[PDB]
Amino acid sequence: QDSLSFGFPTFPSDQKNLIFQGDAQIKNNAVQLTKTDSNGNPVASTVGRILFSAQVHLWEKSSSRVANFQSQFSFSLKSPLSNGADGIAFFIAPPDTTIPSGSGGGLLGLFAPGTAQNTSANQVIAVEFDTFYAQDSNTWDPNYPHIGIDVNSIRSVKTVKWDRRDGQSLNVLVTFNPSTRNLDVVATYSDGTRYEVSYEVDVRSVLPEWVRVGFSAASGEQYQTHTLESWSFTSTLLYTA
Amino acid sequence: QDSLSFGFPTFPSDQKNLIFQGDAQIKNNAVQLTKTDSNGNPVASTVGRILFSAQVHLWEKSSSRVANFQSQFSFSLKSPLSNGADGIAFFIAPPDTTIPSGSGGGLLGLFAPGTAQNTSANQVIAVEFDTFYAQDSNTWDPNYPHIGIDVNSIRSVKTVKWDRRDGQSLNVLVTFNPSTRNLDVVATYSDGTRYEVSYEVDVRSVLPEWVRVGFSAASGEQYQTHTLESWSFTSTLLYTA
Ligand SMILES: OC[C@H]1O[C@H](O[C@H]2[C@H](O)[C@H](O)CO[C@]2(O)CO)[C@H](O)[C@@H](O)[C@@H]1O
Ligand SMILES: OC[C@H]1O[C@](O)(CO)[C@@H](O[C@H]2O[C@H](CO)[C@@H](O)[C@H](O)[C@H]2O)[C@@H]1O
Ligand SMILES: [Ca+2]
Ligand SMILES: [Ca+2]
Ligand SMILES: [Mn+2]
Ligand SMILES: [Mn+2]
Repeated sequence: QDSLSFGFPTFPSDQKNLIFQGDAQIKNNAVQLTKTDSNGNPVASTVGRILFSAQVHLWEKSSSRVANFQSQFSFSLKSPLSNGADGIAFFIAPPDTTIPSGSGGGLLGLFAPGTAQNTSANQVIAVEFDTFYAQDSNTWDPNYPHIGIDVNSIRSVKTVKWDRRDGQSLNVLVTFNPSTRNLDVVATYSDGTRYEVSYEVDVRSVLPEWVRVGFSAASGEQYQTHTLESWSFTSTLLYTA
Repeated sequence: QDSLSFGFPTFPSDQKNLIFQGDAQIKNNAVQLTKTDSNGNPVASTVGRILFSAQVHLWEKSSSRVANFQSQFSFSLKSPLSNGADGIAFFIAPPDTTIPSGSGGGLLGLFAPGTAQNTSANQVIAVEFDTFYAQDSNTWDPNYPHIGIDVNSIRSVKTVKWDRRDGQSLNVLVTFNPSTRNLDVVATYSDGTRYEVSYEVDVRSVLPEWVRVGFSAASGEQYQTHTLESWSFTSTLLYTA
């Protein structure tokens, strides 16, 4: 299809079009990307991801068209600790993507350790909400919580300082304009606190024509819940300037 | 997802979200539901169907909601014979639906001979564009080409006279309104000739919560091509009393 859209105001338990990988599962009409115990508390060493089953036509070589897409979603992070880790990410990748070996912790379940910072060895665009930055294990991170745009590398090509708020839902809008090639990210807490970051990227030279979109989260030795509460996505192929 | 939408202005051969069954396949940016030879001429004894891979959430028992959906599509039929057969149909059935054994010809690849008219043995709603009505074989049809609403049976619960026009595209709009439970069909030719038929049906007593949507067509001894040219679909769960 030239255009595709779907909306999940909430996440009832009987899903049919979601691919669950790792420890992701539905609980209380929301997706718990990372594992939790009996009483609902976050645990260490856990990775989880979800992907919508239908493939998205990001760009078409023959018509020379590129998709204009928009992803809106909201998540909350909760942890008994004040050092919640490691973060959640919205990503776009080849249709057959799977959790790479040893991609837990700071790799957010998106990259393999050996190639985490090798751009020519990956095919993924992700918007990360990173809450852990210890310079010993996450040597690639700026020294503070942040929102980052990741293009084939765990080391963001662009970031903005971010504030983690326990149990507070963050509303996020991600838009890609094929006409300007700008990937814009706008995140806001209910009180109006706003965060913005954008980067120019030619999705055609990064990803195949058909892809899958989803979310990933992980927790290494430090933990927190990564709760996806709602998600809408729309994509339309367009002839650009 | 509560809402799902997709549009195929055309059908490039590079498809990922379509489920092809029988002889259905892409040729010339269009879906040829029934088999055609090297020259593109229709052949006898062929059945074919396509289904969008993503399941549509038609209704939700818990929330007491029922989907509002619209399907807009266009097709053309062509045959050197004076009695091209057998017809094309847009249908809605359970997710695991497959072509029934012996469902060729007049059964449109939708029903098995043994229960083609047993409304308790089937789960399918279809809008058929039936061009073959020979009273000796298709005993269940009115004696003329017609558009029919099929609810669990090849014997339409409602039919209206229709004109078959070789090589001319018919634009069809099929909508369902959960508040009135009206399934409306409006079809037009490029010259303004209009056909419309409506029927009240509670989809919850006929189909399961999750379904797949698609098209089916078949040719028995008589034949014609059944070319699906474009298709857009959308559905949203809504509250009903
Ligand atoms: O495709 C038309 C029609 O073809 C078959 O019906 C034939 C009978 O099998 C018999 O040979 C007498 O002639 C027909 O009625 C017409 O050719 C299929 O059996 C039908 O299902 C189909 O509608
Ligand atoms: O003593 C090293 C030990 O402590 C960290 O640097 C911080 O807890 C550890 O790194 C692990 O845990 C991090 C937080 O969850 C995660 O980001 C790392 O990926 C993971 O290796 C290191 O194990
Ligand atoms: Ca980190
Ligand atoms: Ca017939
Ligand atoms: Mn980071
Ligand atoms: Mn009929």
